[PDB]
Parts: sequence; structure tokens; C-alpha cells
Amino acid sequence: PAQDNSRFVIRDRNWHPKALTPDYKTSIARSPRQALVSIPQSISETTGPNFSHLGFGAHDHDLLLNFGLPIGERIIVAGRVVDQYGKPVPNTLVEMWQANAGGRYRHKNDRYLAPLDPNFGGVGRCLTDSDGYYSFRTIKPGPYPWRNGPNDWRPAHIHFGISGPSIATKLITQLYFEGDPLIPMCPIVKSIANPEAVQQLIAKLDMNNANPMDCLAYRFDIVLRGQRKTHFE
Amino acid sequence: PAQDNSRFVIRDRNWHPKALTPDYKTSIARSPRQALVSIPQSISETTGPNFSHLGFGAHDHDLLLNFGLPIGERIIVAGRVVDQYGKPVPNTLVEMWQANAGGRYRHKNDRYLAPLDPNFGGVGRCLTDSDGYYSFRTIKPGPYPWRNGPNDWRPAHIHFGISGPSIATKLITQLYFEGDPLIPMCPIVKSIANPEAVQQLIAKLDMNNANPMDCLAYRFDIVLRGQRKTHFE
Amino acid sequence: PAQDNSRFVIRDRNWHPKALTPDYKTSIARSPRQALVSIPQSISETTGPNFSHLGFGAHDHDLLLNFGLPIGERIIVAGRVVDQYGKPVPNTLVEMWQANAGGRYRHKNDRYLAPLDPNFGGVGRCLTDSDGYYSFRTIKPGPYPWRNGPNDWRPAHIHFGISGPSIATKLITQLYFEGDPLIPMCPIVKSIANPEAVQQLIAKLDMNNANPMDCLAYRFDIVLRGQRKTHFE
Amino acid sequence: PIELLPETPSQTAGPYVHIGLALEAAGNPTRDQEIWNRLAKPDAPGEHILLLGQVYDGNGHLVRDSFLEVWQADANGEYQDAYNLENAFNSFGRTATTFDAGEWTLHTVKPGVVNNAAGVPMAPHINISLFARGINIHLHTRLYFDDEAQANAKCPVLNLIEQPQRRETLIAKRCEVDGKTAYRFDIRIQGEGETVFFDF
Amino acid sequence: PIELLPETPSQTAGPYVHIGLALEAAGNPTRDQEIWNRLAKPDAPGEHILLLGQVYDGNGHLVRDSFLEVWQADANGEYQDAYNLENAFNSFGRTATTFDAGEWTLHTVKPGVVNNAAGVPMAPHINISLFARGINIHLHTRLYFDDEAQANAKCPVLNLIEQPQRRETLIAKRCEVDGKTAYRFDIRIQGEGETVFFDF
Amino acid sequence: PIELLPETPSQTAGPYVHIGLALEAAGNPTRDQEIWNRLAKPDAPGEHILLLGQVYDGNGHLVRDSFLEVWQADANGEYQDAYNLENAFNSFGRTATTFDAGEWTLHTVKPGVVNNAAGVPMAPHINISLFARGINIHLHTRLYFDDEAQANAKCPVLNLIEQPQRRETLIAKRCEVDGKTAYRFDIRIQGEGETVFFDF
Amino acid sequence: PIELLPETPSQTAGPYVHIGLALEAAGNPTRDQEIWNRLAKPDAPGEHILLLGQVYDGNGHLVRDSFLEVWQADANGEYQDAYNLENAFNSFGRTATTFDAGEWTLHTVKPGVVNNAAGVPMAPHINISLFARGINIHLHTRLYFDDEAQANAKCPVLNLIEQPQRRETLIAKRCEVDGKTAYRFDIRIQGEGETVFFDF
Ligand SMILES: O=C(O)c1ccc(O)c(Cl)c1
Ligand SMILES: O=C(O)c1ccc(O)c(Cl)c1
Ligand SMILES: O=C(O)c1ccc(O)c(Cl)c1
Ligand SMILES: O=C(O)c1ccc(O)c(Cl)c1
Ligand SMILES: O=C(O)c1ccc(O)c(Cl)c1
Ligand SMILES: O=C(O)c1ccc(O)c(Cl)c1
Ligand SMILES: O=C(O)c1ccc(O)c(Cl)c1
Ligand SMILES: [Fe+3]
Ligand SMILES: [Fe+3]
Ligand SMILES: [Fe+3]
Ligand SMILES: [Fe+3]
Repeated sequence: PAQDNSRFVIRDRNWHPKALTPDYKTSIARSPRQALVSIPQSISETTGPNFSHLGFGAHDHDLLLNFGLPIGERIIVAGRVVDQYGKPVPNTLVEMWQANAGGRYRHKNDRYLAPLDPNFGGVGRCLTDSDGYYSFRTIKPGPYPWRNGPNDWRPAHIHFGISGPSIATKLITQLYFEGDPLIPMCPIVKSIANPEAVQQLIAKLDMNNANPMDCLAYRFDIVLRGQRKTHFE
Repeated sequence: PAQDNSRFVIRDRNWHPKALTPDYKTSIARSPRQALVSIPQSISETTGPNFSHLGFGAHDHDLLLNFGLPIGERIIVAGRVVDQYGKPVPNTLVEMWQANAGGRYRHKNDRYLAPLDPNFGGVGRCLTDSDGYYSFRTIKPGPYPWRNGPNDWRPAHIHFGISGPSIATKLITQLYFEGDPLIPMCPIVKSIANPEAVQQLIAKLDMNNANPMDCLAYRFDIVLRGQRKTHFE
Repeated sequence: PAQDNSRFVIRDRNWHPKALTPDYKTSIARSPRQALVSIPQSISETTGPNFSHLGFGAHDHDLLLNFGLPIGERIIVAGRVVDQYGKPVPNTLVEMWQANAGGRYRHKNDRYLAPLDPNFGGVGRCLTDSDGYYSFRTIKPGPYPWRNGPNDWRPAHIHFGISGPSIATKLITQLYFEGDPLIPMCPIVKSIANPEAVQQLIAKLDMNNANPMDCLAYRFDIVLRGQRKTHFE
Repeated sequence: PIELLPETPSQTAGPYVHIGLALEAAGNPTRDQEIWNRLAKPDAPGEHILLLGQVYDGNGHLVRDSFLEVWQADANGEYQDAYNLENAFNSFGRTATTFDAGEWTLHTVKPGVVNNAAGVPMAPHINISLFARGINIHLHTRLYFDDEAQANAKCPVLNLIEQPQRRETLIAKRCEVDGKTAYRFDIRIQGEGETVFFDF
Repeated sequence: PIELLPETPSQTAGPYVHIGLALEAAGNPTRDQEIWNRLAKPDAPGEHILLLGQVYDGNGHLVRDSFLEVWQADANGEYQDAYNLENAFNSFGRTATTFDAGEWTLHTVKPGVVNNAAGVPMAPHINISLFARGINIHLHTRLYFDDEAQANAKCPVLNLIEQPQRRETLIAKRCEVDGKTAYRFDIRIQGEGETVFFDF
Repeated sequence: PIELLPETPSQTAGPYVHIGLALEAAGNPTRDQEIWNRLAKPDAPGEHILLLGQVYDGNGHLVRDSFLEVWQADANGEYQDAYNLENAFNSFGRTATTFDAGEWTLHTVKPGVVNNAAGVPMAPHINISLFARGINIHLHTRLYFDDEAQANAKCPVLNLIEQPQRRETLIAKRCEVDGKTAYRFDIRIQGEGETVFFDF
Repeated sequence: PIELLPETPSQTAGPYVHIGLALEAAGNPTRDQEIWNRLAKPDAPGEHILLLGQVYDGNGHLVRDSFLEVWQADANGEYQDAYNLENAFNSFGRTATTFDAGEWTLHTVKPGVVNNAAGVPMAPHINISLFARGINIHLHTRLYFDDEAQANAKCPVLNLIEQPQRRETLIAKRCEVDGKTAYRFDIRIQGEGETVFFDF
């Protein structure tokens, strides 16, 4: 079983979005009013699941084949998962979900008028390799309206889930695309008080990784909490 | 019949792209080597077709209905046509064509692997109103690879053609989308020596014109050669 | 035999000098008029010779002994060969040639009045080590007059040839010396449009590597096209 | 001071989290292997239990789109990190609340005692991470059992909560469902009886 | 100096121009009303003629993706600007070159004489605007008739072309097609016999 | 967008390239092992052939200081990258143009067929890189054989050249030298019948 | 993006709003024509009703200085935008809370049904704008009728409110005042039973 051998750099709660961010309407009723109770790290918090033995299907990471060809901009979304000390995070689980080219989600509750794409599911999973690299092949999602303010539109984005080495590292974020003008107007993006933090979520066009006459590529590196050995404990 | 009652401001050929712009490979063999011959404006040059009586279909300007619903980002592309003097250009013909959401054109010569959209044609036409306003309803086109350099990609764009009051004013151009990172990398865009000029081809996100929970809007104003009355001729 | 397992970042033809650079006289008649034809990479272009089994002489890389002692400034010229990704290029062929201290080449076609040095040849070769490092010991070449403009002089330079992992990476270039005033005046240097690219060709004085009371040293690193694994092809 | 690379910023899971993490829930076809709400196979050692709960917002309204992640020790108090559908017991699981009833379920075994860093035993507990639209950064909590009063009293973690009244918010209430041992653990995000959430 | 708003810069039509301006050519369904290559109906006054030509690049290779616009007076030397499919004659038309043969054709009447701004007569001519991939800004040219040599000689416009030899590049060669009066007007974008292009 | 370190910039090989890469040519003492123009040893399998040609500048003048590198598969269509003087066959060679005659020669075998990335067979060909004073960045080309018309017609590479007339520039003309099978491949850097140069 | 002129920013009306918009209330002489709380004249078609309510702050205290503006369709579901004291019915009115009791009143008719932009009928409702010191920007709300349960259930607007419990805050309770049909619509600016306020 798991061993309590590590300590994780404490999260910066001013870097991450606060719970209560009024402009994002839903945050009001869904944010605690009491302060979080800080607790020392124990085996309970410094361990987590290792997905090495999860039986992944052949196209788990290929949104182009995992559901005809979908309609939309063919892109590769790739990057590396590292910790705050810049150490690679190998064999870690990266999960993603997104809307189709029109901003329509293949989910019961999505009533947006953009039609579904018969050849698009919008789910992927990839286990980072030895070097913390992951890659997905998909179509760039379209922005979509949502019932926040009377004219709110989420920028095109991909939802990301990263496990990391423990439950303390586990994170859910969103990737945004370079130059998208919707970015600065989004109340959800704006839950993030520091502009520099916002930058970390923007995927950069990556011509170097594109397949000429095929698809473009975007680079999205992810940084998980720094992992250190315990000392003088 | 038409009458010679106007002069048009001479074109700035340093502003418009030059004929020979070697990075756009095709321009090499398709550009004159001899200097253009300047000629005074006559009725031949200062007149042109008036399309007021063209019989336009109900959805000539609605790319969502003029060919199911197409898959892609629903947008309205609207703006005004004015001359250099800032005067509206009424009842002028505006035509447009573009690829689908994946960068695929509905043309026999397009072999790009992204599929066609069964519900999308990619052609529109609109006659400017009394105030020089035009509008189209469509889906945001996808960038696409082309055989220039080994890894060339046209930024998402919409081809436009504008008649204006004369043959002297007729123009063919391309609309690019605000923040597209591909823009600066394009040899075609780069046929334009002056960055200021490039800016004029960038459609801006127009939230004021969007239909909440429906579609976004882009604003693209067009400026045709200023038209003046002849004097002391 | 070789296998097509890699792709090479597309060359930036605006970074490299163009073919037609009128100030470099010879380029006028030796540059194509037609555009290059872009072709996808295949085993033909992504492979190349490996010189690991070439039988190099003991002083192949020592111009001080490979031909008395030559007259001129004793210098070691060393550096590393890496790709655009910063990965070292091990076991790659680095070949160099240059003039003597007087700027005289040991070639029939050189009729410059500066004398030949009885103990100086001007040729070196070195296979890079496991870390992509190479080194040469030679005398610093002198500038030389050439028939271009009426008073043209090549800055002191050493010619380099590097193989790299494929014919796609193979490159010929020239090393220049930090602070040389002729640099900015050379039409050959000037074939390079970007000042920043020029900087890449300047060997920097490296006191750390000099042999006290013996010889000085220059550091000259080389970056070849980034090499990546094929993906979703 | 020394500054490391900043950790990528969190973002709400959104309403459609199911599409990525709870396929069956999103009303979508699942893949061969899915990480779900059945941590233990019938033949797994320990006391087999059922966990269930509802998540309420600051208005006392059900949060029908919540996503939950669990991490617990086996019956021996051992954390089994090597996740495999073949295993009899997995330390990790996922669940979500029904869009109708708004209740999640988990099929597991009662965790064994685990010691903290200082060597003091913690009361049996299940670590929970709560995700949902409106939640910018996931909420961490712990589920303790009302039938471990003795152990709960000495929990070094439970004891870190200043106000005893708030400790009660983390105690799941034992019941029976179809003659089976169950525990109900409701989470109140905000207000009256607001559940304790941790930072670590 | 006084500076006005700058004109929107031109950009090449690209290889798919047909989709927007030559539907039939793109091999796509057309709309009720299309602006095409038949300027005159059978019952239009004037001498009915057929225009045809090929467009050549710098290498002497056919430009098969070219798009052309034309503007001419009617047989009475009048410019009919009110475009209408109902009209016997339209002063404006569109044509394109075949993807196969690479030849464009136009059905019209020989234009009457029009005076320049100074009140001097210009020889019968057709105003042409050439568009295609590789052409950043459209080329302007004029088509004159070989059978109007007297008029041609006095053309105030033709006369602006310094070199007599270049003037020849603008003269259409009268021929017969199915015993129909035709004129061949080949455009040579670059090199030997490079067609004179105008700026105005 | 993501930027990598920039590739070191090319520079012309200059007129004295021979001193570093064609010692014999520079009229200087060669070393024990030299990379030269004999890819095949007599006993190398495949059809032994002699390659020869001239290089012309834009004025139609011989380029007597050119330096060429060649890469080709063996008779079996295999790339032999492990360069060794002991090899019966080496996939890589070097040659240069005589300062007198201005002609280069190479001794090799006719290359076997190799498939492109898409799995389509390419016609037999030799990859060439041309270097010389006046050439800022080496030119890339391919040498195809006139006696493989069938194969040439299907080359996915050769088919990428738009104008069929340009494709001819890549075809070497079979001949005989002292009753030995030869192929002449002349390169026209610029102008009339300018050789096709690639970018990859 | 495109940015228009920014709208003039709102400011609280302050405690003396009455002097400007409710003269009588301020204890000041009124002018010839005043916009007040009597939308309908006795001879106006429709069901004559009396509306009354109280305004509560977050502490459960009456807001005795509130100012309200109403907009409603007539009995025929039509908006009478041409304001005139001579009219039997005006779609617009003004009211204010008494400094004593803190209750506002309005004399009108139950509005007819109107359709939303998508052509769906909305339940009969009165549009209310609330102003007062402490309120930086006026609060928008709608008053619905408890005796229009059926219509209410289907209102596309009422339906936009996620929580059904919240919908109830918009429903005025039918009552009788001196044997006359009245509806009580209390507004809770904050806390328990806080009234739904809109943005449009
Ligand atoms: O982060 C905040 O703004 C916050 C947190 C807790 C709390 O009770 C209040 Cl009123 C505000
Ligand atoms: O614009 C140019 O660069 C241009 C124009 C004409 C011409 O003959 C040449 Cl060589 C260049
Ligand atoms: O790079 C150049 O300037 C260039 C390239 C090709 C060509 O035909 C001409 Cl005229 C110029
Ligand atoms: O309604 C929400 O909170 C909502 C909708 C869409 C979306 O992508 C996100 Cl992250 C949130
Ligand atoms: O090949 C070309 O010239 C080409 C291709 C695509 C495109 O959009 C344009 Cl404008 C030109
Ligand atoms: O004449 C030339 O082109 C020349 C002469 C010397 C030299 O070093 C170079 Cl690179 C070129
Ligand atoms: O008490 C208040 O809120 C108050 C008093 C005066 C005044 O002008 C305003 Cl706007 C507000
Ligand atoms: Fe989303
Ligand atoms: Fe295009
Ligand atoms: Fe030199
Ligand atoms: Fe005041």
C-alpha cells in the first residue's frame, strides 16, 4: 500500500480563485461562509491512486476516433505535467472533456441550439509517460452562452482533470486558447484575481507539433503542487 | 445610363499588398514585371453596376439557412461600407464565401481531409441598406493548411467582395478574426507591408450585436476609395 | 538500415538568409527564380549518414599539427551541437575549414598576396561526443579581401559543416569572432536579414576554456532543426 | 524569499463534469474501464457498507450536479494506491448526485485506523473531494462514523476543529438499507450546519 | 497633408473564388439570379460577338483558377448601370477560366464609343478586372478590337502607353466560331508579351 | 505561440569549400579516410551506374565550384546510414564540379523503391543538396531516371509539382559511357528550364 | 472588441426622492399634472384591483423611504405607452411607502397576457422597479397573481428561476380591502424569502 514519505507545498489560496466570486452567480450559494480548517499532512492526504494498471482503450485520447470524422478544427493538445520544483509527473492520469465545434455539449442538460456532432463524444483520458508528457487529438471547442449575466459567453475551453501523486495534488482546471477575446470577459476566468494566474491557463499555438496539411497543435503545461521529502519531522 | 460625375481618390499601392510578395509562392509567377500604366479617370472607370434590382433570395445572407443546421460557432458578421470621406455606401453589393467549421471548402478542388458539413454551403450576398449597413449570419470558419511553405496555415477568414459605386472602387479582400494567433504568420496577410493596414482586416468581437444564448457577432467595416465631385476639370 | 521515425521542425526561411541578396553579387545569378516546392517528410528526408565508424586521424581536429608550428593566434574553438528542443546531438560530424593568419587559403584558386604558412593546412573534422560537444585547436584566421564591391573584406571566419541526424538537418555556415568590426559591413553576413540571427554566428571569447600561457578559446554552439517523434500520422 | 513555479490555477468543474468523469451519469456510453462508486467487491475483507448523501447549497437547495471523489484505507488501515478493476478493494472511488433524487451512493468497506504523522491514530474516516459548478476550487472534507464515538473523541484531526459543535458535521449517521449497513453523510456547503472543509 | 480614412487593403481572391462568385464553376447549385457571362440577350441591339481567351502566368502556363469581371458600354456607347436579368443588355458581367481547357468566354455586343473626360473619343473597348490566387490586388486591363485600327490609333488611352509594341497586347484578334464573330484576347500576366495593366 | 531555440543560420559554403570537403579537388593532401563519390564497390548488388552532370547559373554559365552531397537507398530500397569505407555500399556520397570541364561524377547503383510516410511507393530517386559560392542556403533536389517512366508517373512526390513541364527537370537522361550505363543530370539553378528545388 | 459609450452610472435616489418624484409624499405642493398611483379610471375595462405591500430590508425592518415605478399591460394585454392623465388607463405608475405604516398602494386593473420574444405567453404580471436610499441601482422585479396558478406554471419567465421555492417570492396573494379585490406583494430585499430581482 501507499507510504507517507512526502510533503506537498501548501496551496496559495490567493493564486487560485476564491470560493466567493459574486460575478460567477453560482459561486454565491455554493461557497462556504466559514473559513477552511487547516490540517497537517498525513498519509491520508499525501497518498492517492496510481492509474498505471487502468486498462485504457486504443483511442481513449483521440477524440477524432473515440466516438465519420467530427466537423471542426483538428488539433493536437499536448504538454507536460510537472510539479512546482519542475520535476516531471510520470504515469499520472489526465482526463478532459469539451463541447463540439459549435459549443454544444453531449450531455442531457445541454439545451443550447447548436446541434450535436454525430461523430463527436468529447471525452479523453491519457496517462502521462515517463517524462510527464500527455497528448490528445480533438477538435477545438466553440464558445457557448450560459445563464450568468444576460449576455455571458464562456471562451472556447477544454475541461481538465489531473490526478498527480496524491489527493493533495488532484486538480480540475480549464484550458483556454491563445488570443481568444472572450477570455477577459469571463466571470469564471475572473474568479482568478491575478492576471498572471490567468496566463497559466492559456494554451499556446504550437506550430512545431502540428502535422502539416492535417492538424494544428496547442501546448498546455500543467504544474502540480511541489513534492518534497519530509525532513526533521 | 451611367454618367461621369465623380472622381475617386487615387489608390495607395504602398498600403495595399504589392504584386510580388515572394513568401506567397504563387504571386511570383502571377505578378507583372512591367510597371502598371496610369490613366486618367473617365466614365469607363468612374461608373459601374448598381445591383438594386438583383433578385435576392430570402436567405442569401443567411449561411445557417441557405444550404439541419451547420455545426460550428454561430456568428453574425455585420458592419458598414463607407468611402474614405466617411460617407456611407448604400445599395452596394457585398458577397462572401468561406470554409466550414473545420476549414473545408465546398469546392471540387479542395482535398483537405476535414469533412464537408451536409448543411453548409459557404456563400452569401447582401445589399447594403440606406446607411451602408450589411449583415450575414454564419459559422466561424476554421483555419486550413495550404501548399505554400511546408507548414502554412491560413488564419480563419471570410472572403469578401464589394462593388461600390464604380469599377474603380470594386474590391476583394479577407476578414480575419480578432486575436487569431495565425494572423502574423500568414504569407498572404504578410503580403501587406504595413501592420496598420493589417489591422483594418481584423473583425472585432461585437458583444453589443450578439443574440444572447444564440450567436456572437463580429463587426467589419469596409472603406472604399473616397468619391468626390469633379472640379475645375 | 535507417527508419523514418522522426519529424523535423520546419525551417524558418526568413531566419536563414534568402537566395536572392543582391549585395552579395554572386547570389544574383545563383538564386532560383521559381519558389521552392514544399514536400512532406519521408524516410528520404528524415534519415542521413551516421559517421560513427569513420576512421578519423589522431589530429583531424588539430590544425596546429595536422599539416614547424603555424604562425598566428593559438585558439581552441569548442561548443555544443543541440537541436531546437535543446537536445544534444551526439556522434555528429562537424567539419571546418578556414584561411591562415594572413587570410590566405590553401587552395589553388586563392591568389591573395598574403603568404601561405608552411605549417598550416586549414582543415578539421571532429565527431561530437555523447553530450554533443566538439572541439578544434587552430590559429585565428585573418580577414581577406574579395572581389564583390571595390573594397569588400570578409570578417575573420571559420567555415563549418554539420551533419546532424538527417539530410534535413545538414547545414553549412560560418563562425565569426566576437567584436570584429568587419561583421556589420559584410554583404555575406548581411544576406541574413535579422540582426538577432547574425548574433547566433558570433563565437564568444571563452577565458574559462583557454589554456593559460598557451592558447585562448572561443565558444560556438550550434542549433540544428528540432527533432520530434511522429504522432497521429 | 524562494518562489517555486506557481501551481496551475483551479477552475470549477462546470455543470457537464459527468461527460468526463461520470459517463454513465451524463447518459453517455461508457468505456471498458471506468472509475466508479464500487470500491469493494463482495468478496473483499472488511465490513461492507453503503454510503449515501445529499449536498445542499446556502439556500438549503439540493446540488444536483455534484461530483465526488473518495480516498480511504482498506479494513487493515492500508491505502491501496494500485488502482485495478481486478482488485477486490480499491482505495479510490467516484460518485455523483442523481439529477432527480440528488443523492450519491458508494459501495465500500469500513476503513481501518490510520496514524497521523506524529504516530497518533486517526478515527476511521473517508477523505472526500467535492466538485460542482459554482465551486471554483474543490472542497475537501472527511466522513467519520457515528459508531466510532470512542475513536472519534481522540481523533487528532477532529480535535483540530475549535468548536465541538462543528465536529458533528463530519459524523455520518448509521442506518440500514434493505437490511444493509449504511451511513448517511449530507454535506451543507453553506449556512446552518455548514460542513467543515479542510485545507492541507 | 490631409489624410483620409485608408481604404481597406485588398487580398487575393484565392483558389475558391468560384464558390462565391462563379457558383456553376465551383460545381455548386446556383441561386435564382446569378451575375454571369451573357451580357446580351439575342434581341439586344448591336453586333453580337463571342469573347474568349486564356490567361498565362510568368512561365507560360495557363492560369486555370482565374476570375474576370467586365464592364462595357452597349452598342450606342452607353453604360447601362441598372443591372437586371430582365434587360436585353447588361454592361456588367462575370466569367472564369475552365479547370480543364482554361478558357473563358463572354457573350455580348461590340461596345459603342465613349468619350474620355476631355471629350475625346476612346476606341471601342471592354474594361477588364482579373482576379485569382497569386494575385494580391486585381489587375485592370482593356480589350480593344483588331478591326478598329483607325479608332485604336486615335485612342487617348492607348496613346498613353509609351511603347507602341505594348499597345498591341491589348488588341483582340477577330476570328469566327461556328460562323459566329469572335475575338480572342489572351492575357499574359508576366514575361514576353506581358499584357499592359492599368492604374486609375 | 511556442518558440523553440532558432536554428543556426546558414551561410554560403564559399569558393574554397573544397579545402574542407573535397581535398583532392582543392589540390591538397587527403586524409586516410575521405567521404567521396564512390557509393558502390564493384561487388555491390544492384545495377551499377555512373551519374554525371553540369550546373548552370542563371546566365547559362557553368558553375565550376559547386559541391554536392547525395543520399539514396541501396538496390533493395534500403537506406544504409552506418557510413563505413568497408561497406560494399554507402547510401551517402559527395562530389564536386571540375574547375576545367565543370562536370561532377558519382559511382553508385540504381536505388530501389521506398514508400513515403503515407505508405505509397516513391519512384527510384537520389536526394541531392547543392552548395556553392553565391548560394546562401543549399538547394535540395531529386534525381529521377528516364527509364522508370511508369514509376515516375505515380510518384507522390513528383506529383506534388504543379506544372508537369517542371517535373521533367528532375529526370536524368540515360546514356552509356565506355559501354557503361550512365545518366546525365544537369542542374539549372535559374531561368529557362530551372530545376525544381524542394523545401522539407 | 467593440466598445460603445459607457452608460451613465446609477446612483441611489437617496431619502429625498419624494421631493422630485412623489411631491405629495414629501409634504410639498404638487403641480397641475403628476405621475401617481392610479393607473386606471373607474370606467376602465378590466378587473379593477388594489395592490399594496411593504418593503423589508435584510434585518426584517420596513423600508419606509422606498419609491416604486410600475409597468403593465392593460386588461387586453396591451402596453399603453402614450402617458396621459385623460386616459382611462395608463400602463405606467408611481407609488411610495408611507413614512408611518410603510405601505405603498396602487389602483389598477389585472393585466392581460403578453407573449415573450419567442411568441410564448407570459403569465399576467406587473413590472416593478424599486428605488431607495441604500440602493445603488434600482432593483427589477415582477408581480404575478396567485389566482393565475395555471398561467404561472407555464410562464417562460417564472421558469427561468432555477429554484421553484424562489418563484413563490413573485406571487402576490389575493385578498380583499374594504370588500374590494386586492393583492399583497411584499418585497424582501435580503435574507429569508428574499425577493427574486432580475437583470435584462
Ligand atoms: O472570501 C470571502 O470573501 C468570504 C469568506 C467567508 C465569509 O463568511 C465571507 Cl462573508 C466572505
Ligand atoms: O515590386 C517589385 O518588387 C518589382 C516590380 C517589377 C519588377 O520587374 C521587379 Cl523585378 C520587381
Ligand atoms: O526573394 C526574392 O526577392 C525573389 C524570389 C523569386 C523571384 O522570382 C524573384 Cl523576382 C524575387
Ligand atoms: O453554469 C455554469 O456554472 C457553467 C456553464 C458552463 C461551463 O463551462 C462552466 Cl465551467 C460553468
Ligand atoms: O493557394 C492559395 O493561393 C490560397 C489558398 C487558400 C487561401 O485562403 C488563399 Cl486566399 C489562397
Ligand atoms: O567570392 C565569394 O563569393 C566568397 C569569397 C570568400 C568567402 O569566404 C566566401 Cl564565403 C565567399
Ligand atoms: O442617507 C442617505 O443615504 C443619503 C443622504 C443624502 C443624499 O443625497 C443621498 Cl443620495 C443619500
Ligand atoms: Fe464548459
Ligand atoms: Fe480562403
Ligand atoms: Fe571563407
Ligand atoms: Fe441628495
